[PDB]
Amino acid sequence: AKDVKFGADARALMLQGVDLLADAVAVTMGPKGRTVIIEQSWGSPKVTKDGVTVAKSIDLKDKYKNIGAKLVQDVANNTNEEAGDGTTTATVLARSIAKEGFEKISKGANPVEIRRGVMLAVDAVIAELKKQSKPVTTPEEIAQVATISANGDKEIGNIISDAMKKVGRKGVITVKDGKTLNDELEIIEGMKFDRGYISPYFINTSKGQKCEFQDAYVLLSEKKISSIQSIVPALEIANAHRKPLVIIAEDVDGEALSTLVLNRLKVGLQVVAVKAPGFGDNRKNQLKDMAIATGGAVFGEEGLTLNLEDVQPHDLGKVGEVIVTKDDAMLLKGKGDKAQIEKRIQEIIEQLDVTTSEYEKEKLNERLAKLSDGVAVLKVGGTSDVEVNEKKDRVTDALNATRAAVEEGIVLGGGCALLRCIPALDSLTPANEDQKIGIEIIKRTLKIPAMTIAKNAGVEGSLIVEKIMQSSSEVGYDAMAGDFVNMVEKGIIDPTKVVRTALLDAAGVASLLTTAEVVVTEIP
Amino acid sequence: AKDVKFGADARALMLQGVDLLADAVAVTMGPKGRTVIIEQSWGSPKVTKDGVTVAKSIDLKDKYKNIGAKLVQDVANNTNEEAGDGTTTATVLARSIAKEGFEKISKGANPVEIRRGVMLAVDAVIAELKKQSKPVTTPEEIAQVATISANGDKEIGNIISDAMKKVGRKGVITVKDGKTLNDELEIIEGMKFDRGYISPYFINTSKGQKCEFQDAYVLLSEKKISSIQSIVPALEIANAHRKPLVIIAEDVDGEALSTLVLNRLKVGLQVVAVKAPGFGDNRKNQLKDMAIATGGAVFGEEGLTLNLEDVQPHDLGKVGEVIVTKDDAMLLKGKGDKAQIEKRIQEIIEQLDVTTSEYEKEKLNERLAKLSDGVAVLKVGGTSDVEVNEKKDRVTDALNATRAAVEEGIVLGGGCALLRCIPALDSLTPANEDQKIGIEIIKRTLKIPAMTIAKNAGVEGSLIVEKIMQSSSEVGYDAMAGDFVNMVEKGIIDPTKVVRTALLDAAGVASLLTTAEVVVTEIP
Amino acid sequence: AKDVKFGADARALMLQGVDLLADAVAVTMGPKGRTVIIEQSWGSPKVTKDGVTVAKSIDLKDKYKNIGAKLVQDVANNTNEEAGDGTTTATVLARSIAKEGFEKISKGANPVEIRRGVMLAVDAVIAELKKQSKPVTTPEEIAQVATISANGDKEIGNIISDAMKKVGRKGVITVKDGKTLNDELEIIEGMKFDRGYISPYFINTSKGQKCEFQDAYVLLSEKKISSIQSIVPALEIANAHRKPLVIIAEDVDGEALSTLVLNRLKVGLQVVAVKAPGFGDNRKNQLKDMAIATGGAVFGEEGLTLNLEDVQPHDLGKVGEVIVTKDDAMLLKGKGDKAQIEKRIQEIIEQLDVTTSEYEKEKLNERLAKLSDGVAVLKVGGTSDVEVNEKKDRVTDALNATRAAVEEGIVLGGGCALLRCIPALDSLTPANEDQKIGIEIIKRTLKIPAMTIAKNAGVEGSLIVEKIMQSSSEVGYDAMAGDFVNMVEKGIIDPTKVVRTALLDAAGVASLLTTAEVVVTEIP
Repeated sequence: AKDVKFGADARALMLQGVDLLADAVAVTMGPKGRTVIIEQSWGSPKVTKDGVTVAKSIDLKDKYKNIGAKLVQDVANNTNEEAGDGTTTATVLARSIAKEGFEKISKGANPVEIRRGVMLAVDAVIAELKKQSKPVTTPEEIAQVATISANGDKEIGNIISDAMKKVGRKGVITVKDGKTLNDELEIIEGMKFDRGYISPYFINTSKGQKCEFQDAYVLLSEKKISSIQSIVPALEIANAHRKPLVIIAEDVDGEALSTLVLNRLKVGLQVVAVKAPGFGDNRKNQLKDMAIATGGAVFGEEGLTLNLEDVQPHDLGKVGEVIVTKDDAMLLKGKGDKAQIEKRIQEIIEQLDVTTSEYEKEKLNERLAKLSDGVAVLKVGGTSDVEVNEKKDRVTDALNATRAAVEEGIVLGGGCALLRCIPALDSLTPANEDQKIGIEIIKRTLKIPAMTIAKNAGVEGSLIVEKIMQSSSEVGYDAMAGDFVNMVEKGIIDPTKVVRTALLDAAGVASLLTTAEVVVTEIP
Repeated sequence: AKDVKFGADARALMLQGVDLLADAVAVTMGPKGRTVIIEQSWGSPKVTKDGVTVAKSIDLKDKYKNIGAKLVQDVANNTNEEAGDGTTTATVLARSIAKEGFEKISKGANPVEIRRGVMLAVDAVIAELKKQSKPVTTPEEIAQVATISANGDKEIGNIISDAMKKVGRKGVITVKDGKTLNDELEIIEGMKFDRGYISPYFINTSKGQKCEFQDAYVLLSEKKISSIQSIVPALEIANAHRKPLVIIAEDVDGEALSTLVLNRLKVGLQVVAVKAPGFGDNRKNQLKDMAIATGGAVFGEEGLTLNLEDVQPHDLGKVGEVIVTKDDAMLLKGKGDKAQIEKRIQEIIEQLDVTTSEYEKEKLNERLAKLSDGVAVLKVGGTSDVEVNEKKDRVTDALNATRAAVEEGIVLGGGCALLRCIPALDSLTPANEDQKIGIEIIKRTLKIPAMTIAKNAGVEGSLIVEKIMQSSSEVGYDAMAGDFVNMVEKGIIDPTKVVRTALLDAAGVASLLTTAEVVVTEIP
Repeated sequence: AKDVKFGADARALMLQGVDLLADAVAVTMGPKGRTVIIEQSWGSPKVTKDGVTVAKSIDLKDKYKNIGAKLVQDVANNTNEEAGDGTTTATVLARSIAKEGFEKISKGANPVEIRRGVMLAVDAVIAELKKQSKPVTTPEEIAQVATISANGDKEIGNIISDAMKKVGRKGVITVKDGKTLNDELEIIEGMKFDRGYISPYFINTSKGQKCEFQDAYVLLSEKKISSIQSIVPALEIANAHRKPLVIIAEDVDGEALSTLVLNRLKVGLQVVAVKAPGFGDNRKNQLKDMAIATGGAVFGEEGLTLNLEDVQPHDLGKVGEVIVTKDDAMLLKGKGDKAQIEKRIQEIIEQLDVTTSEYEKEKLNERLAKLSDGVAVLKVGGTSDVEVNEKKDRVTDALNATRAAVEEGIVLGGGCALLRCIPALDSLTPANEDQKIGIEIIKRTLKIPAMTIAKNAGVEGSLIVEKIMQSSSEVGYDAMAGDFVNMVEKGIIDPTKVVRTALLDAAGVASLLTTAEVVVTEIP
């Protein structure tokens, strides 16, 4: 029996929910963070200090307060999916925009013009941020940024920069445990394609939300798997060939989905279920390209009249491991046959010399790359399944941060970037009156991240923000030390992609909370 | 133990229920709509901005308030079934008539004469609307209306107008995903008949409430399927011929209904269950016409002594796909044999030259069309299962809007059409006194849609309505821009069929709520 | 633990229950009726406007109020079973007699003399009504009454009068769907006998509370079916001959009853269970007459030594369809052999020439008719399973109304008949004092139907009744128009059978409520 609450009532309750969540996440922000003890049903309390687990763990009771929390959770954690940082920045900015917006609307404003002005200011700030971003291109500044991302370490930074030089920034790098003492890298052959899970229960290792495997044979199709009878002679050669074979054909027609959850969940099957890597004419070429690289053929609809129903283990595919993340898949160590690989590379490099549109050119260049070059596996060693299993996580975080930095440059860390985007954009023209109110709201919640990063350390945040504002254009407060230092000298930076994405998601979700206009909730 | 409430008590409670529903739907009306966050039991909140999902999602608790909501839900959503728009307009008009009617009756009126006067005014307004409707016939204005319906887009408008020119307005157009980049159309052979689901669980794809399939063989009868023993040798050649065969004979005698729900629901059968396309002598001819077009014969009662009990896969039917909507069915790609098709077309075109009544003439001309012409499948491409799967929905909405416009013309959009039907019809003669009260009620709730479309944008609705009323006969307010512009110039239109249908359904359901006269409800 | 309430307490509570029911049914009375929204557990509200469904749907909670409602429900709805109309008139008259009776008894009266006087007045009014009834005999006035019963329609009236002329008023007429456009009639061979259901779960089509079938073979006995072992070799030739054979022998000995509910309910058997058509010596002749007409023989106890235990499909019976209503059964299309039919007709017409008593004469004349003449099936067509399936219901209602009118004539409609029986019968002699009180009660609740039919339309009922009372002897108010018109001219009539039956049932149930004298009810 749905319960329906109109206008400012629903907005007030949703804002209380998001207020609780942002209170509990803004604590663990900055370098001088703070612990937060999230109790666990069975076991010891988890003592964490990062803003993603706190947010995932909070979920209130009142249903108009759980909506406020759930909206920001979804938006911020999808920014986290996009790249790793700023799930806290997004949440705190969203709360600070939504609360001030609700306050101004309660004084008789127009919650369409408020949104219009806020989005005007947000787009202006994104432009100014891209104007102030300092890029990172040369393989030396790449090393410097990798070192800074790895908390001053040099070996991790050196190895990351070395791999980036070896495989090109727009390449593939993966991290694996090393059966040695010190770390090394070894370019191998293989590729990855941007298709992920179809079911969150398909994962193999509950650690890290991933699904890892080992040596396997491949089988692909250009047509959707329409039945489970098409999959009965699929696990047939699975246990009958000592290889957990791989099938990545196309979307499985629902029945196979629940069927395979039944036949792996609590049973433990070892096949794969990933979608098709592209669309249309290029997708068929990519399916046959994976087939030719690994050894087999596409079992769809073709002129050779091949069909997957027959269990043919003949020449499926020589792969290494398959690692299906949430939104990516990686086929490693493909050594089907040497002739076909160089042959297809020749074919692609020939068809490149055809002077076609800037869509087909790039869409075939991607196949060229995926078949010519290869991943750069990063074997990280240690003394220990603690030393290694920790240095792996640290180097993975450093790799993600430096790769996110490479694209859009870097800006001042510590939440001072938006603090520099403030003073440039008092040059906005507000049409209405409430557009100016939206601009004021953004100009007031632009110095929230720096304020909370300072207040977590302990010094009063207003004084620090004012000092930074009246400081130079490169001197920003440093919470780890306690004095205002620099960007180039002190080396505390944030990739621009993270700052921009956090600002965009905060603006979007705060607007959706500032003009709600009945919410409808079920009665408990 | 039924609970019984008499007279104005039941009407008051039902009106409170409809007041809540119309409050929650009138928010999302017009171009400058508003979000509404309908929470979901398992998952994230759904943030919607259209008035159909809100209405379907609301259902109250008090049983005399749930009736008020349920009546308007049913009526408005069947207008939505009839054509796509104005489920919000109907609901808001119905609430505005019912509330004012209850108020006038509470001052000692006669709730039969009130209804009589209201229906007088409604019929007058329908007449005036048809008087002011501007038709769309020439293939250029068709393109203009298609573009306007597709939000200014030209390629979608051009393709819609092109298909309409190719297949004739009173033809068949369908939309399918395109395995390419840009869109195209390809007239194929096939037809559709106006028979739908017999069970809402027969659907295949839960998306869009449809039941799609692929290549199949056909089998039809002129006599009802009286048993399930008649259907035991029906799925026999289903799994034994690799074609999910099609059976559209006549109504299945109940036992087969629940049986097939048991044998597909949680099992997954792939046959069809659609009724007969017509009535009597013509229906037999149509059944045999589908049979001759596809390849087989009608398995009913005839002189050739054929019966469906024998599993004869001999010459059933060469069809393409079958797509059973809620209230329509479409048999595509019929290539049974070339001789029989042209032969039967010759037979029909010969029997046309017989000078019969204007019933048999049209009833045979429909068969002539369904066998001579064919559908115009619209292959829409894109870059992507997001680009395509979105452009498909946009082009489907544009197609429905332009087809609904073709029939009865177009009128001024933005809810100004009824605002133009007001001033013409102060020339009504009310017999009683309460007939004049009904006329006043309609003349006051005729400018509700424009008022709410303006108030959603934000400007006070009374001033806008008054300005429009004292404006010209073609200048209407435009909420997307904010200034009064036009109909021909600005290009904001509403098909007449939608406005008229919304008005009729509002009048009907509001009358039924204005003279309720005990309602009987179960005790919880 | 029974709860026992004595005297005026139980009568007061039962009267409150009947007051609620009559309030809710009296609303939907007359031509200008009123809707009543009876909610349904699963689905949309049912918006009805007839007084039978309202009454069947009401059932209160308090057990001394549910008895008051249940008594009038039973009595009125059995009048409805007898003929179709006046389930509302009976209920309203019963409430108006019982309430006034309770009021007079509460002033110290004698609730035996009250009943005596009331029944005196009721019998007087029945006599006066039969005195004023105008018969309908000639085949032209039959057509006029059929047209009036079909709401002015002429084709329905013409077809009804035509069938009545063809088959004789005391004949058989049935209505079936027509596989054509316009309607027609076709006298066929067959008969019906007055025996119905033995179990309300034996029905086949839940629509209309009937049990319809198709071609079948017959088997009858003169002795009761004493076992289910006698029925094991009965469904044997049921599925083994492709005919759902018919067995109408005699009452089945209980075990077969629950057994056949088990073997059809949720299973779906297709045999029949109807009792014997008569009593004794004539019943045996009728059983063998059905046997000779259809083809077989009676499987009871005889000189030929035949018994049903053997499965003999030899010469059972050539029937058409069997349609078992609640209290009737119809065996259609009997073509066993031509010789035996005319032979038995000759035998009956010979034994007619024997000059016997006026009991055997009629009891054999009925067999003569059932074997010589036949039903007149009425094939009604339409454009459509809506046009037909509605015209069928309209023609069925018209047929029932005209047949009920043929027997006892017709009187003024609109509830003015009793209003004409009032003034004639102030010439009654009351013995006691309370007999005069009963007479006054009837003379005051005789003008209740006209008053409520007027008040439903809207004009104050007292003025209309007084105007009619001081009007002529043929001018009665007309609610559809609004002016006093006529009986012969305006053509608004009610069959006398309905008025008389409604009055009798109202009197009976009101008396039973006016002298209750403890009721005993279970504790919840």
